[PDB]
Amino acid sequence: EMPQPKTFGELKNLPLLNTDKPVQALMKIADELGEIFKFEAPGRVTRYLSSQRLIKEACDESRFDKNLSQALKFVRDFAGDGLFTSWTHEKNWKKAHNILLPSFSQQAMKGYHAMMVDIAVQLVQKWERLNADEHIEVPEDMTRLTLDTIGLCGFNYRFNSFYRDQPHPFITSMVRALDEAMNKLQRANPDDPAYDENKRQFQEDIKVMNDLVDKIIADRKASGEQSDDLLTHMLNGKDPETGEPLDDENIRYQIITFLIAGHETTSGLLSFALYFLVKNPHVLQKAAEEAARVLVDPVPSYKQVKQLKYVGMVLNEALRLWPTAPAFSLYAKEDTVLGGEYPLEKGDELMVLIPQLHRDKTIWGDDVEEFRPERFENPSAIPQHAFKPFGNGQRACIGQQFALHEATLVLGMMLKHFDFEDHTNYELDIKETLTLKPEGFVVKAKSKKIPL
Amino acid sequence: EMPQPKTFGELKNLPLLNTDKPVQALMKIADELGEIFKFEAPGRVTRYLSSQRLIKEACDESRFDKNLSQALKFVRDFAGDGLFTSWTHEKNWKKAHNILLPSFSQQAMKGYHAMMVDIAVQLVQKWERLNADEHIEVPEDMTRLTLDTIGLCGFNYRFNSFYRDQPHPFITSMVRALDEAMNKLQRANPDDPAYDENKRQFQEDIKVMNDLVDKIIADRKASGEQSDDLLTHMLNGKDPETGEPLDDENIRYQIITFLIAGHETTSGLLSFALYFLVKNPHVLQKAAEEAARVLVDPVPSYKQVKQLKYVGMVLNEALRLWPTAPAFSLYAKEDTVLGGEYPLEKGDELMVLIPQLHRDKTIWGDDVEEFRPERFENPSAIPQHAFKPFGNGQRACIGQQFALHEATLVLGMMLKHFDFEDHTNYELDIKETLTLKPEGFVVKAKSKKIPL
Amino acid sequence: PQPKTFGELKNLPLLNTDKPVQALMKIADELGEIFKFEAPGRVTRYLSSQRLIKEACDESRFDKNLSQALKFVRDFAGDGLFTSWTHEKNWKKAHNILLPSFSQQAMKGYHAMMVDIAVQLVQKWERLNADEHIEVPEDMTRLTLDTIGLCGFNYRFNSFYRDQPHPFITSMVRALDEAMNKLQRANPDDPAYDENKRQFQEDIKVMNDLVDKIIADRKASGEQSDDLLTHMLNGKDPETGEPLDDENIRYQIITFLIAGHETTSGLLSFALYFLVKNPHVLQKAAEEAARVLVDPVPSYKQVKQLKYVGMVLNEALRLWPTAPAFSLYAKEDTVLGGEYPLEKGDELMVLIPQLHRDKTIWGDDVEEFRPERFENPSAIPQHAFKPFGNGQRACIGQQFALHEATLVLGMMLKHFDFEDHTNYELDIKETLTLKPEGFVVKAKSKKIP
Amino acid sequence: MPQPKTFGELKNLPLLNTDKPVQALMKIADELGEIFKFEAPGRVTRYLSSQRLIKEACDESRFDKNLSQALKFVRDFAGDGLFTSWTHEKNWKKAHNILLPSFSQQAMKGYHAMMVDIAVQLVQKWERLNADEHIEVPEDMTRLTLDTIGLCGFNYRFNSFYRDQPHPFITSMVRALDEAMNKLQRANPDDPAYDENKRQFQEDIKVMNDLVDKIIADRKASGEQSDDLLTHMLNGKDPETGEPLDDENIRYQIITFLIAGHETTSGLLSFALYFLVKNPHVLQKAAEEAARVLVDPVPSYKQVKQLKYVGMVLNEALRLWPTAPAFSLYAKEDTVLGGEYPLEKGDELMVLIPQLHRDKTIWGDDVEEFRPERFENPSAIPQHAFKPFGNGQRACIGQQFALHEATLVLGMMLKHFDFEDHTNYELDIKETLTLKPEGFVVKAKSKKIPL
Ligand code: MNH
Ligand code: MNH
Ligand code: MNH
Ligand code: MNH
Repeated sequence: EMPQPKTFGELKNLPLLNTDKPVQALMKIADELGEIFKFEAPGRVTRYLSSQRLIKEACDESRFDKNLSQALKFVRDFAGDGLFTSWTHEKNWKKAHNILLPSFSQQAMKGYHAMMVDIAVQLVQKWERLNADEHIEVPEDMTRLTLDTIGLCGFNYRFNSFYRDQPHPFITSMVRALDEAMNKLQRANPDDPAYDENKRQFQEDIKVMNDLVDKIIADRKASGEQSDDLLTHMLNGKDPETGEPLDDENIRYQIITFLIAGHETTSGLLSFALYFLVKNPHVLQKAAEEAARVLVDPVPSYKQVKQLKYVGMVLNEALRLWPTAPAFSLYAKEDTVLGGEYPLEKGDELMVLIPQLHRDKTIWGDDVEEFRPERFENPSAIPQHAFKPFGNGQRACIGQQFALHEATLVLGMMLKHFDFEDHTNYELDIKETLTLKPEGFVVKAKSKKIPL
Repeated sequence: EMPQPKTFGELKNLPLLNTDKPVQALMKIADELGEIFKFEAPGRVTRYLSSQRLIKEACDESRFDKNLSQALKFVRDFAGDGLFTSWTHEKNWKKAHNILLPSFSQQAMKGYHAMMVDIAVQLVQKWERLNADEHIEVPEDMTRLTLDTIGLCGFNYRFNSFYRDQPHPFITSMVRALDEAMNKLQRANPDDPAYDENKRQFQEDIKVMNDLVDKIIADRKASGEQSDDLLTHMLNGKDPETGEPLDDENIRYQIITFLIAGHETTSGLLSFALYFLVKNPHVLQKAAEEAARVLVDPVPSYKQVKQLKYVGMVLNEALRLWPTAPAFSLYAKEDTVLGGEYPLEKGDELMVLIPQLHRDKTIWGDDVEEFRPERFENPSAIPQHAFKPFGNGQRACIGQQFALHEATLVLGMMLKHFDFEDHTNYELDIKETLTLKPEGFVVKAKSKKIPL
Repeated sequence: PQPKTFGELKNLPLLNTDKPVQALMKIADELGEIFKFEAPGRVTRYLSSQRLIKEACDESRFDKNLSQALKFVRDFAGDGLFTSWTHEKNWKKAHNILLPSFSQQAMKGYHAMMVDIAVQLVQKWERLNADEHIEVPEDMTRLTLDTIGLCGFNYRFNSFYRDQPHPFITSMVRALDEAMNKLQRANPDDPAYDENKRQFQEDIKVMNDLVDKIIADRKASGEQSDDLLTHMLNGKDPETGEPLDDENIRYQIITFLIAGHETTSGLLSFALYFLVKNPHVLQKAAEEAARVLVDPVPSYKQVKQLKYVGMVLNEALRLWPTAPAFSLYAKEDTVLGGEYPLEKGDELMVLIPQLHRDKTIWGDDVEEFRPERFENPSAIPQHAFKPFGNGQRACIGQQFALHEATLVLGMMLKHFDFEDHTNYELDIKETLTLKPEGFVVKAKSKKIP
Repeated sequence: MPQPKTFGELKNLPLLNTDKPVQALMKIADELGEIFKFEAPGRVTRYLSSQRLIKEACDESRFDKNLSQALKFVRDFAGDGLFTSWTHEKNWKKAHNILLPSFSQQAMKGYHAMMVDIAVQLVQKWERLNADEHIEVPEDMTRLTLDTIGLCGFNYRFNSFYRDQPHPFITSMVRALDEAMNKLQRANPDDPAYDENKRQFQEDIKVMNDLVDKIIADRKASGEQSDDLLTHMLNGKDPETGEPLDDENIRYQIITFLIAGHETTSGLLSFALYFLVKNPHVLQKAAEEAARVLVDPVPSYKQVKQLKYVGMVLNEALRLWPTAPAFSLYAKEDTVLGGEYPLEKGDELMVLIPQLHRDKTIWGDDVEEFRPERFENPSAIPQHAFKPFGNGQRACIGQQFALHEATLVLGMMLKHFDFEDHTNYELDIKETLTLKPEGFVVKAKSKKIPL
């Protein structure tokens, strides 16, 4: 027995998620019913933890294990058995994990950084070419940056998203697919032909995505191959344990997975970091100073971008306030007892609200809402289990260091070359396409005319 | 004692079966473990056999009988009392064997061949009517051909599967059900919330298959009948021993088993044979000559298939390297010692790795991986029980001559009417749905301008 | 004479239905021979009476006018023969180039590829289960689209190998549906229509892309096929002395693809409907196909010899045309009908379906269908039967559409009987062209070659 | 006086009805001869095809610039800009004396640094292509040329490479030019057959004018310490009048320069590259010269001026296919032209540049072969023989502006790429008042040289 929102007859607790912002509404519900409230759609039942005292127990890997949320299962139609959408028990998870983790080591990050240059630059000089009347769309440009970055770094493919003014075809099809997956949780009945058009769209969109994967495999095969991208490790790499590589199906699924998960979250992070820095003009200066004093060169090396640090505080704080991956699901291997008086049968599903967890007064204090980059000056103070926006344990985000290195590079370059002034009095708008992203975020940045 | 693979505690070997390719994992395991290796899962034990000298004893009709594999047991729900899934100490198996065996014969093959041509003509016309730029998905189009062949010949129903862009609903549902069979074997815990979703799906898919069979009986019921056919021999066919016709409820099961087992195996065989013919030019040239000399008339005759010698040799060699039916299971009918080294209590289950059996270097020479049809120039020279791709004894594929007849006829016409080009130097990737088929195998086939 | 006016939006709200042309039919039966359909920013007059229509088509003072629908179609059809004025340079030029391709001898040239596609359709209907029923409009679009692809551009769409509609058809119906939806929109600058534009552009690219595919397929092949494409690429108009530039030819490929599949599929669908509804009428068509064509595959001469089916097709066009209307404008200022002055540039809309239902010229039983009514074509006065347009602007692919209809229909009727088990109630789906919706029939073969 | 076939009451206007008026007139010039008379309803024009007869046409004493019918239709949006201005117009002398000096070869050095930036974008877009992709040469050259002229002269960045489709200005301008050319081939414009064009046409002007609004607002708002064509216009007091230009004429000049200064130049680059790829030895010589002369990552002005053979190839491409298809003049009083042809006052005189180079009397025979060796020494070419940039004071003011970037950009390309004519392109030419090869595509594999 647990508090739960009102039950609508045979439809149960499902129809409360009937809005464009389902994840954002679950926070408002959690503040009411408490740290956990049971949620019950037809058949499926979940529980949403909002306080660390219980989330820490859910995160013990011997007790509980990552579960695919009702949304991630719908994602499986194009993501397949990739790292994000594969069960930990499917041999593909551990196989691909051990195969692809070497690509995110410290030594491979140095090789990726020079490729990150191309696209961070490729954003900076785009903004240097803009005239005084034009405002710049931060989410739309951050998505371009991040997608180009993951393409060129991990798959040696240039999306050239800055050379198109409207989103890349892959981006439109992907947002359609994620929007559809979020809308499928909605549908009391997805079986009715009333959504048949959606199905026709899904395959269609997937086509585009799949087609792009073809372009990434077709070129490298015929390409002059002198690079060790993530793609070479997918095609030619072998698993230490299995002893055998990935099958074609899972290779394509991993390519799709990394495109989506490598650009969406990171672009949302850059957009939120800006929103809070542009909203608070008094946080910029130090950071700016930092870049200017930390970057002796206009184009930096991995030692220089590793030497900059305060950007880490600024950026980490955006995820603490608004993580671009809002939640993850877990399940119970055995009939353990959670948080004291909570007992769970085998396979009971558990969701955790990363934003609401991070929005806990006991650990972070009463002033949770405040955007404070101060908190992260020390890594040691916060308990490990309280704050984690990249997942938990072995199922934590595999490309965390990649994401953060890219984000600091881009954000610090922005603050180094430009002066940002909020000229739109933006009201907060958080679009949910399986992920959290500021919607309509528009700012303009007067250049600092700093040469290369 | 008996070697065995790595057991993770309670679940023992069972967690190994999760991979997309279980049979290939077992082949890898057999390469290291040896002739035979034990394989114990919670609640089930089976010993996998890879050396021919053990296979010859396991195959003896007076030594070991057929046992239902763990996956075949789950297959029963749609297939059931059909011979492939029926027991040997089963009533319906004996009745159906005695009365459906006469439906396969020289006279029978003659009955089916004229109608086979039609479907093969649909295939040839589709590939002839493709534009120059287009390419052919061999396994997909082979399943397309095989369904229509078996349907039109043995059930007087045209699936019209060639007129469909996507796979037939029967194909989708059948593949998905086989998915659950395999994936629930590999499953540790039988009950869990999540599986219910799966469970739902598998009620759905099955129904489609059921629904489809309802047409064959209904269609023939309404339309004209009394034209010697498998479906006739099921409706009006009578048991010589008991003077009894088949149970209608059991006739439908027969239809399921035949539809399923008549395409997947033959289509996988055709795809594999075309693949191996593509990797070696000379082995094609010889067969392209054979098809021309043996088949002069535009439509192949019932005699002209038997006149083709090299086509059958190519098919048998391709079936040797990758037998489309990967394994069969057998239980001991009385207490025996296998090989004189391993004692087995009666009823113990042994699985047989057919592809690993064909790779035994002692019998097939020390170049087993080499694909040369010439091995089957004198098929009499092959040792006894060394080559059993279709099965063993009474329990082995009543329509194996139909398998060979359709596959030889089709492949003869394919090599006659077309020129095959490989644009990707395809990386061999084997997708397993309890049956082996190449995945991603695409070639182009230029026209040779031959009539009808 | 004018229908009801709503605000400054004039009578535009009256066309805000699924089937605008049907509403117009009601309105001229209500308001008489002619009526002015005023709209915000565009004014035209709909004409339904043979007495005025026959006068309207004389090219002395009349020239073809692009209707609003054709103006919107110009975004993808462009400068092609269908969406260009007679004054426009590419109409005269490319029409002189492509007109030799529609000669009866050239028609013989098309006959063979047409027979390939027709036998493909007859096959799909010969592989029919007893359970299966055919969707006539959906399969007929396949027949006509593959026919034009193969015969005019030597490109096999393989539409019959697709139970789902071809990507070209999906994108094209979205674009044409948008052309129809842009008429009823009160204001086009609304931001809520921005999405509608994207898919529209999306819909266009598909079409364009497929067009480009054809040009690639032709470039690398044995160059031995005489069709529309070889003519457009290399042909030269004697007076102009020049071939078509690269940008025009793409518009011509799009133009012909659309105009060859949609209107023709409509004709054969409606003709099958009418044959189904009247058993005797249909008996004669099957019987004439049997007597006149003995060969397994029709000969060109045998297609031309068929005349009952020609009556059936012309009479189906009479009751229901597939091109619903054509628009003309006054070359110079003139007066029509004696009671109406018309300044230069005032445009008229000749409504083909009501024109065919003029009681004076065709008798009172205009609603009643009978191919026997076309037993003497010269007996019928001039411009009584104008479903193909006026003068030079009349359909350049008249004989191609008629040859396909006659040939294919003869094959269908000779090969088996047709049975409307569904007793389908005629619902005409309007997408710039008149096409029935949901018309499904079962035809059990006569087992002949 | 030789005339082509008068089809009917419409004089011989149906002769230009084909979309390629210049190509048809060029065939007609081969057949009819050195001069032929072409008359439309209400106007008569003379098309000259011979250098000896054009020689008298060149003299300013008897002939001065007259706006052609096409240019007169262009004037609607172009206004009294330098291109569509009369010589006997108060704004021509003003804007000429004020803007003639801005194209100085010494003023070119200030342009160079911004002129290489847009070329950096071109080379980058090509370098950053994936192997499966190809370059639309004219479509990308138009982006380069538009950004080049806009940035160098008006300090405005169109960012044409950042838009996958052509710029809004480009589409509206192409429709305006196509419209002005279309109005040429009309017996009577009054009828409402293409009165619809009149809304569309006017619509286009808005866009262009509206875009020009932005170019006035970005210069005033932000600080503008930039010397350029627009800065010269903004202040720009004429010495003769003693008075600056008014904003009636300022916007007209901005529009005039944008259109006339990217269209023709992108056409030139495309033509020259097509010729280079069709002729491998000429290419190889020019590409190796580009390697020798350009030793810096960012080229230097002196290096662009040093390239003689790149300019020679550009001049040969211009000679064969001049981007400006024709220029027209008017006569002073009565004079005898050629000795066989007399003319009254104000008689129209339109020079057909492409056919001028085709006549044997100068370049000898083999006029159609692309041989960039005809410009070895500039002096041996007869003076008055080669006039692709106009005549006299009505010669192109941008001759200095066009060639520099043309030598620069082209040079840069030859330095960083190897070009392959995979399509084996069959030549097709489009003339929206300016000649450019339509649909010409190549693949460009990089030389991996840094910038
Ligand atoms: C912003 C940055 C960012 C955030 C907030 C982020 C958040 C997450 C969260 C939360 C999870 C756990 C999901 C779950 O249901 O348990 C997760 C898993 C994952 N993430 Mn990421 N992630 C990236 C950047 C981020 N990830 C980037 C960049 C990549 C690609 C290079 C990436 C690739 C993954 C993959 C792959 C997984 C799945 C890992 C696994 O299951 O083994 N990521
Ligand atoms: C390639 C072609 C092909 C292969 C490799 C093939 C493989 C097999 C194998 C192996 C067995 C025995 C399984 C076991 O556990 O002992 C078997 C039995 C069977 N097969 Mn088939 N089989 C076909 C073609 C093949 N079969 C075709 C074609 C049909 C139908 C027309 C068919 C119908 C059967 C039936 C029915 C059985 C059951 C025989 C029995 O149990 O009495 N088939
Ligand atoms: C049913 C068959 C059928 C009908 C009713 C039909 C109706 C018309 C009508 C009506 C017009 C012109 C009326 C106007 O003034 O705008 C017209 C013009 C045209 N049609 Mn067709 N048309 C076809 C079949 C038909 N067309 C077929 C088939 C093709 C292609 C092969 C085709 C290609 C055209 C073209 C092209 C034009 C424009 C030619 C021109 O006006 O110069 N077609
Ligand atoms: C190669 C490229 C190129 C060619 C072949 C070219 C050709 C011409 C020709 C011919 C004329 C004369 C037209 C006539 O009717 O008299 C002319 C006039 C002109 N052109 Mn430019 N021109 C440019 C590049 C060219 N122009 C560029 C670049 C600019 C702008 C920077 C430019 C700006 C003009 C202007 C302005 C005029 C009008 C000068 C005048 O008559 O006052 N130009």
